[PDB]
Amino acid sequence: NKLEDVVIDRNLLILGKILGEFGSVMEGNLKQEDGTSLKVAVKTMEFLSEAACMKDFSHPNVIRLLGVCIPKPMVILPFMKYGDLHTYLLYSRLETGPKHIPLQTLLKFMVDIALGMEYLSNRNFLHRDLAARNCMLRDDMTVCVADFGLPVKWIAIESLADRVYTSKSDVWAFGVTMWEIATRGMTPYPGVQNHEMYDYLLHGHRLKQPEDCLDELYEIMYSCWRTDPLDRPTFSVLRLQLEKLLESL
Ligand SMILES: Nc1ncnc2c1ncn2[C@@H]1O[C@H](COP(=O)(O)OP(=O)(O)NP(=O)(O)O)[C@@H](O)[C@H]1O
Ligand SMILES: [Mg+2]
Repeated sequence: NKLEDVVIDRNLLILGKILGEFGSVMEGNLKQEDGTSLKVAVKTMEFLSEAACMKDFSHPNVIRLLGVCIPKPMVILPFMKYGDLHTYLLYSRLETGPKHIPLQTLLKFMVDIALGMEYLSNRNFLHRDLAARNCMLRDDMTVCVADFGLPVKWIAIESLADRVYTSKSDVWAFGVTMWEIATRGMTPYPGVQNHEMYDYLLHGHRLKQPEDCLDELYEIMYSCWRTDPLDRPTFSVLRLQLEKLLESL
């Protein structure tokens, strides 16, 4: 019963336009204890205990859950006016978009996500859906991890092979995300269809090194896709590797 804290009153929520189309995600206004209204995003879909757990997460690189409304469940998240990282990367290759993102900003995006994942990993919370599209830009342009908790080409081999999903599978997905950032938005594995992905990986193939990327960066990405999950580093290792790489630039 005490997990009533996470529940938000339906009349404090005003729903507006669709943002994207399991269920709908909408823009909205949440009335706060402050008297003020906050712009929110609202994803429709036990399940309050996990949401209460997620509500307690508090890190600059992890999206904060505001609460839930219900029997129709909706999760309240802060609206991020700058949107997802994937779209940002792609827009940056176009005029009227952001300017050309230099390597340093790209590496800083990877650090933000790795810090975000280090936090979640320390609390044994699996993300299970990490991709550039589920990484959000704050108003200060720091990145935060989103859409965790509740995509074939972000899924580790052992997880395609069996039902298994660990933090090392999240690590695999972080690797692919790093590649998404390095390539400024390419879909993983050009020329490989989704249904041939398990056989492709089983034969030892991985994402190829982007053209002008440092070997040092590719080394880091690659370590994320080692066949044995135990051979993959932790997020705390990755995080420090990317910090020292960025530092050396
Ligand atoms: N907190 C938020 N603030 C602003 N926009 C958001 C937020 N959360 C999601 N969106 C956007 O709403 C749209 C639909 O969301 P979503 O269902 O997460 O689609 P998606 O990008 O395919 N991610 P997923 O379905 O988790 O793989 C996307 O454009 C999101 O970037
Ligand atoms: Mg998403």
